[PDB]
Amino acid sequence: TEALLARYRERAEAEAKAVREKAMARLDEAVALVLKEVLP
Amino acid sequence: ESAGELLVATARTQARGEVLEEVRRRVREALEALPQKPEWPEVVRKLALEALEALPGAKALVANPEDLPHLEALARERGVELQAEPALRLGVRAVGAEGKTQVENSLLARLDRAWDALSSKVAQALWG
Amino acid sequence: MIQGVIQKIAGPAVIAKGMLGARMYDICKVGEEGLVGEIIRLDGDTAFVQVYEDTSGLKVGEPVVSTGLPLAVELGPGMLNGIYDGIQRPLERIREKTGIYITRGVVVHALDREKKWAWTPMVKPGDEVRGGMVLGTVPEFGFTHKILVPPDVRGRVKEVKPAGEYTVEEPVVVLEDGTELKMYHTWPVRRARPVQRKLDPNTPFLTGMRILDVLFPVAMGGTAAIPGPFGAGKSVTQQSLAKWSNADVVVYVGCGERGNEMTDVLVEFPELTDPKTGGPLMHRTVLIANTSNMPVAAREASIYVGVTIAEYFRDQGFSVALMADSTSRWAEALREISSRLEEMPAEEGYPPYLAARLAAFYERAGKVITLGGEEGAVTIVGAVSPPGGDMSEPVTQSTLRIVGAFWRLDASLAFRRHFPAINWNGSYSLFTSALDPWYRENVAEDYPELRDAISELLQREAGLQEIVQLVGPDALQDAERLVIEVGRIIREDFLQQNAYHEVDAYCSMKKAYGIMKMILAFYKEAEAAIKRGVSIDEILQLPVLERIGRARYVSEEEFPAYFEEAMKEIQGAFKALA
Amino acid sequence: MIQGVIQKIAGPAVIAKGMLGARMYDICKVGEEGLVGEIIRLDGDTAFVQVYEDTSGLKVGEPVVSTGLPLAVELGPGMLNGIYDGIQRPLERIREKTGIYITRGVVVHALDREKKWAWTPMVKPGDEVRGGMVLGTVPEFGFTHKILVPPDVRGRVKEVKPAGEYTVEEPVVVLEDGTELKMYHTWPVRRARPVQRKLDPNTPFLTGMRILDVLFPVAMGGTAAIPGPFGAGKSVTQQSLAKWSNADVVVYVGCGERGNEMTDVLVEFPELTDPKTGGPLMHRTVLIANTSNMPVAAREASIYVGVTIAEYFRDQGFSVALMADSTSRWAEALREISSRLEEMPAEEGYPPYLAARLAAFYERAGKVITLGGEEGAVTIVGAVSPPGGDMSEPVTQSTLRIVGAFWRLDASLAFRRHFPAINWNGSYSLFTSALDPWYRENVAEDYPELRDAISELLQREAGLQEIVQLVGPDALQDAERLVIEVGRIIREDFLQQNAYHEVDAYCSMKKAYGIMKMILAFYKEAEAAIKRGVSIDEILQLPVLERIGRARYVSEEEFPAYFEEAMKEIQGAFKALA
Amino acid sequence: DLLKKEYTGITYISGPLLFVENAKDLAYGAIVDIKDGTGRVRGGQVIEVSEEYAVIQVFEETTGLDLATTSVSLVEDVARLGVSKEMLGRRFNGIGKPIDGLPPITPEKRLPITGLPLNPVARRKPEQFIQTGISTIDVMNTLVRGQKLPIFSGSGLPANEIAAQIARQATVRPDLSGEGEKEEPFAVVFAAMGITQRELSYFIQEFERTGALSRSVLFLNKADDPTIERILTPRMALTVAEYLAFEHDYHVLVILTDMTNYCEALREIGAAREEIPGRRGYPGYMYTDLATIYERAGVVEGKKGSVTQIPILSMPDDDRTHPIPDLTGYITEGQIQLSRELHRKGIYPPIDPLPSLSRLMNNGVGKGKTREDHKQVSDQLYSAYANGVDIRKLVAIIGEDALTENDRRYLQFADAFERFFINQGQQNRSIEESLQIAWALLSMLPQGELKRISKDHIGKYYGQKLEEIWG
Ligand SMILES: Nc1ncnc2c1ncn2[C@@H]1O[C@H](COP(=O)(O)OP(=O)(O)OP(O)(O)=S)[C@@H](O)[C@H]1O
Ligand SMILES: Nc1ncnc2c1ncn2[C@@H]1O[C@H](COP(=O)(O)OP(=O)(O)O)[C@@H](O)[C@H]1O
Ligand SMILES: [Mg+2]
Ligand SMILES: [Mg+2]
Repeated sequence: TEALLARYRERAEAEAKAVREKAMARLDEAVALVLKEVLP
Repeated sequence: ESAGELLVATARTQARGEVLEEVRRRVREALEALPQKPEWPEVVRKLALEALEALPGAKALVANPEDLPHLEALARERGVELQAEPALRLGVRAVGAEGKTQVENSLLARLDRAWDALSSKVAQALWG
Repeated sequence: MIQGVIQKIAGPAVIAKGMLGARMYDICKVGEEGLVGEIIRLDGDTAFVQVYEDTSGLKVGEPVVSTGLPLAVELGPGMLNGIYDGIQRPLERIREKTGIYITRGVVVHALDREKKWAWTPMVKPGDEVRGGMVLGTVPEFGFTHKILVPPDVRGRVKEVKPAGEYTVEEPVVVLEDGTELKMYHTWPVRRARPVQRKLDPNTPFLTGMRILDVLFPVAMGGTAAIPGPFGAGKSVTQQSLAKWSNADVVVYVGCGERGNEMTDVLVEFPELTDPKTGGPLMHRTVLIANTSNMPVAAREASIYVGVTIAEYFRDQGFSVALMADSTSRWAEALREISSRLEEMPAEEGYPPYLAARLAAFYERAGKVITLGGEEGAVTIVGAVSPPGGDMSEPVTQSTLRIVGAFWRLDASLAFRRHFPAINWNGSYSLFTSALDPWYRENVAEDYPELRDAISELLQREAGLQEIVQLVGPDALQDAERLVIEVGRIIREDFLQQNAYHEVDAYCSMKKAYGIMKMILAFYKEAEAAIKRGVSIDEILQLPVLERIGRARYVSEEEFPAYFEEAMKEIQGAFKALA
Repeated sequence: MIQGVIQKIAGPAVIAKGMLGARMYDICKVGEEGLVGEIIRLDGDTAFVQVYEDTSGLKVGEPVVSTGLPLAVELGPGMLNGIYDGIQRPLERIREKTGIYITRGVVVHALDREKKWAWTPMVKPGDEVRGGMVLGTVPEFGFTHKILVPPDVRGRVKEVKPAGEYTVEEPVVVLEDGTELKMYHTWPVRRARPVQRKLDPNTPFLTGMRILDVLFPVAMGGTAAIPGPFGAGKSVTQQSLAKWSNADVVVYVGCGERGNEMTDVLVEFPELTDPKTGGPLMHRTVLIANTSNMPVAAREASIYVGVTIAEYFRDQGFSVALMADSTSRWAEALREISSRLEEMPAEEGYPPYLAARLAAFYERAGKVITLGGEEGAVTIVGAVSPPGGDMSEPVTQSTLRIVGAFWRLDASLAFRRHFPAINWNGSYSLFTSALDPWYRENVAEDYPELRDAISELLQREAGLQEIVQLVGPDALQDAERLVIEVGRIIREDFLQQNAYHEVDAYCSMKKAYGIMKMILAFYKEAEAAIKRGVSIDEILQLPVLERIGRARYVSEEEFPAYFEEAMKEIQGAFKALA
Repeated sequence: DLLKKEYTGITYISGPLLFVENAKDLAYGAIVDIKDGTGRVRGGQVIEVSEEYAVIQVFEETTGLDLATTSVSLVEDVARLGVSKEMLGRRFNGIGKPIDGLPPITPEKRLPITGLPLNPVARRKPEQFIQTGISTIDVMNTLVRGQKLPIFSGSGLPANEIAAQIARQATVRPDLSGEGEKEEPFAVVFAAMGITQRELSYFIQEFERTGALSRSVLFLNKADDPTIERILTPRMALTVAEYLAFEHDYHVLVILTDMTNYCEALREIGAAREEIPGRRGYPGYMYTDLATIYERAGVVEGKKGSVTQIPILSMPDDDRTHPIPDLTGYITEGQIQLSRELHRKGIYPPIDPLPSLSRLMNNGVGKGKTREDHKQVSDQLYSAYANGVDIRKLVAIIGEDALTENDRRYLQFADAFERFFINQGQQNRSIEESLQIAWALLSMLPQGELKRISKDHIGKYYGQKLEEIWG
């Protein structure tokens, strides 16, 4: 049976979309932190 | 049965890596715009000071010709030769007294040298 | 170009000063004669050059010029049916230009620059190409020689030669980047040619010899080692593999051995017939000959050139069998070079990195998916020459740790002229279990069972032979004597194989299967007869035993009828007795 | 205090410069972290320092400071029940200070400065005192720890503190010269502590092992060596000696061996009981642990620290047992240091002074009269780890010439899981003659005769084993087969001893004497039966053989009744049959 | 730290070494980047630093380097590896770089690859019994959790198959030990030094079949890969293993598939430095170097995690006295030696118990852990098998028909032992099944000859026949 495989791949793409959406929230904050740390 | 969770783990890892790569390219683009900043002479002077104090007895200092005038006073004060090289676009390089030991303080070098240490903080800020 | 002068000469090693900027492992022209050498150590303003030619008569202060490129081989049409030296110089051209003696400093192209090739393209303008992709095909000797993009070249095709005959120097494909692609390309001998993926070998490399093809098989992508003392039969086995194997292309590397062997190949192979193509046998063979009296440093170059040529022919989709006739000579050359370098030696004077070099050489074999999407394989059979037959010497032990097959030859069998003289007790193969699915579909469904039965009989005979020798054959039981006789029959009728016999030289899998089936049937019938009171000495006088003994001399096309009649006679010799 | 800077760093070796006036074998602070080091070569303005800690991360130019003093240990109350590293650092404090990993640069006193001790003075002001005299007493774990004068201190007591609780740093005694005597003093580990006289060893070091205490005894002041290949069981025998010996104080040195052995000692010993004191076994044991992955230079330091602590406890009148878990590791550390020194090695790469170092270490043991006029002894049992079991290696050969006892281990016995696996043929002891009066007085008036009879029986069995392996055991006569079987019975029932058994782990002299007497009586009566016409095969199935075999599993307090009834059974089983 | 201190002026390149002068700021043991005129960046580590010049060992090959354009720059003063829990399903090369195509690990911590020695006080005694499913291991050479049990093998011996079988069959028996943690299966850290494509493919196929790749960390240095990376591969593998076990309570099993290649790389580095050699040219510090790898396993008090090491090495001429197996046996806690004569008989696994040993066996066996008769049965089996081997040696000279009855019984026991106890194939055997088979073999001998077993155990278990174990 491959129904569990289809469920697993749907879960994988859903988790990828969710993690991308979560990362989109603090993208500018991470950029600002990187610029602050790198600059002397 | 396990192949599905391999797929899930690989998808999550690939998405996280792509997000980190997007962060890296965005910070690179932001960092490359520093020549237009009014404080660009200040930051280039600070990094040149760091390079000079990290290399005692530097024979010469090498930087971009547009970046050259911003460091003339510091070079005169420290008594170090000042040279121009368009290849080094946004950094300061010292030749060293013997010509063998060289120190480089480019912003891109600092970025891709500290990215490994900053990855954990970036990930914890993005999700954690 | 970086250029300096000679500072020191000591054997095959030359130290050149003024070489600041020369890169490691680059090719240097040493002296006014332009001798080919390779840098192996940089120090200050000097460089340590390993000369691949004779250094006698050189003088301090002669110029040294660094070409800036590593030892590379020209890969393209024209290598087949030819013979090359250690650094890929055609010995035929050298003979035509110099005579019967090989003088140093001869400059000849690896591929003939004047021969025309029937070029026919496969790419079109605007096509996207990558490393290893096929540009077109060229007929060489019935083989379809595919012109491959160099592995590091990538771009978009702009211009293609329409058709006709062109030399290897003619640029057949020009990319939009301005790169001109010819029929040939250069590849460093020390860099393994990249592949898309490596596959598990599952097809046997049919050597044509019964013992190797049955008891200790080697897969298509496998690696085998055949060490033994002098006179054991290494060279004969290598030549039998070259003549009778099912490989598409055969690459023979005569590293530091007799020239007469190369002459024998060059004389016999053109008169022989290719077992697969049906044409001349020499048309599928490439010889890299570096005899023992040739410069010692060139042995390593010969080995690398041979393995790189084998990899290149693999990249076209062929199955290539590479034989290194003696890797111990390469080890000795490495030892001499290290001695000139004054490095700290490992055990028995060899350099400590000999194992690494052997592993790198043997790892280039295997069944792979080529960069062009085709399947190819390289089989490496490397012979070792341990001093005095001592298998504990470093070269043999280092080879044992990597190869998947170990064809150990015995001096005792060679003295008695029991050939191929493979010591079946000390030999082993790790490909036996992987090839069983192929055997069950291509030779017989019960072939593994028969092979296991034969091996078990050999083991029992070996175990009982110690008792027989220590106490006496007359003190053993009837069944034990029958086991001894069956083991002797196997040894003298199935394991033995005359390479110089016009029929026994090659033996198909079907013929060996039939022979061992007959042997097992005779063994079962003799066991049944002994269990019903029939004396063993009466059994040993049957003419069926003679028929089984001479079965191996029957030709392949005649063999099935002989096998059927011999099975019928095996049944009859004990049914008539009742 | 002499300054300096680092010039070269190469592994555990650091070369300083600007260190004029630095003395050989002084303690140095290497780097800004103050890593402990020792000067081993002076060369002009440069000093060669071996570092007792890891040198990773160090930089050229970091300061090097010489303390001006050699490696010294703090000798006083607080060493018992504790575990130390090679530099005498308490590992419990290191654990609670830095966690589960040992970080370099940790500084902590060997003796706890916080713990208070019950001072009990026994000297009075105005008394003239010499080095080695007992100033007072302090209870530690039931032991009476005597506060000794430093060996090189003379004077007259001016003031003495009253009885009470004080720390080790309190100046309990102040002399008329103004010098202050504390509860502890320092001593260079490479200088032997002086003694008034050295006595002849007349009492045995009872190890609790039948073979070691009977066939190859070691005196109380003697030295023994137990070499063998890995897996032979020298560590188990050393742990058994630590558990069961009659020594007052046991000093165990884990020189460059597995840390799990030290962990097992740390965990299991507190749950055991002292064979004489009745308290915990760990209360009499001092551990100097320098595991395999600890710095190499610390192994020699650990060996010297252990021997100095043993000598100090001897100076208080105790009988001290010192076990060096491996001296071959110390030899390997010396070899590595020499390799970093670039000096000409001796045979097998060891430095030439290895034999001198071993002799100096082994000659610090012995039964002596202390400077205070009391009696004390140190017993050294050093294990050796020859490469590949080769007893001809330099360390084992140099150990042969200085030890009084040699307990050779056999890998063949260890493979058969027969323990202690002592090779009787290759073992010897030089203390047998001197210990005879003690055996007569304390064990039995005929104990030496029984021991010699057992040794002669073993010699006869060994001298018949060649005939046994030549023609078989059945081909021998009944008397010779009886000798062989009696030797086998001895090997199985008296020499064999299970260290992990709840009862067989320890065996007193009386039990071994009883077993030997039973074996001798059985052998004599079996020989009489053989002369009487009785066959050997019914002798080998007598029920009393089970009693003989199981005698070693009988408890110590129940043994005498078992022994006397076994003697009665032995005489009956031969007299009654007639 | 943030600025690129760059060194030129290379003065000597030869083999695995590279000399750079005026490199005073390069700390000992530091990691450096070597960039040539092409722009390709190699790796390197400082092994000796002076006021005049520093000696750097090069990981990759030295092809293409020249003294005019080569440049050396500092990376970090201490060789550190970025570890994280996300490595549990990733593959890395010999120097920790990903090779599966996934993005690099985001590091939670940066631990030194050399590590630190475990404090003996902080250690706790390893006493948890691991059931490997192999009779010759479970019964006679018991492997406990946290043990160092290398496999001593030869050229053609199936060490890799045995290692894969152990990895896929290893499990604790909490029910026998009166515990109910039901701990999740072992995490596997696989380090490959000079592995061939055949063995690597076999290991990958086995791990895919058993599904253990999702919880496996792979450090693969292949035979065609640079030889100097074998110096760092075990260090990084054990750094990851220690991190996981002692910071996340994982039960880590570490497999070092070929320590002979590691010793060869060590010998090459030492010979390039003209170090004083030990036996057969190996460096004198090889014992300490191997110890710094082996002693990183074990169990720590107050922590639930554990590290179990199963190194694999090939004795060159089946030589147990070779320096590599000798040092390994001196460091590790026993060994599982493979037998070529047993292998030629078709017996798998070809483990001969006589040279095999388990030092920590007695800690994890006995009443309350596996069974009361385990140790005595093991001792009796060892004694009886040794007797059978001796009788074989005797009949090799005097003939079989001249024996007594008990000698024939011992030969029969040895034959049946080799055929049934040692030879089990790929089947997974419980400890109870192995003990039952061992008792069936011991029952072939008379009750009075079992001198090493207590009377109670004999009365409880003696009697069963071989044909009664299976149909
Ligand atoms: N399979 C074979 N069948 C028949 N004759 C054989 C066979 N193998 C070897 N011989 C004979 O043995 C001789 C020696 O064989 P070679 O292969 O030349 O030995 P070799 O070991 O390869 O040579 P060297 O000295 O080791 S490089 C041949 O000339 C044949 O006469
Ligand atoms: N007297 C003994 N009684 C029981 N077992 C022993 C004895 N001596 C050694 N052994 C066994 O020998 C094995 C290895 O012993 P060990 O001393 O640790 O090795 P080594 O001495 O070479 O360091 C262990 O399994 C241990 O149980
Ligand atoms: Mg030959
Ligand atoms: Mg030990």
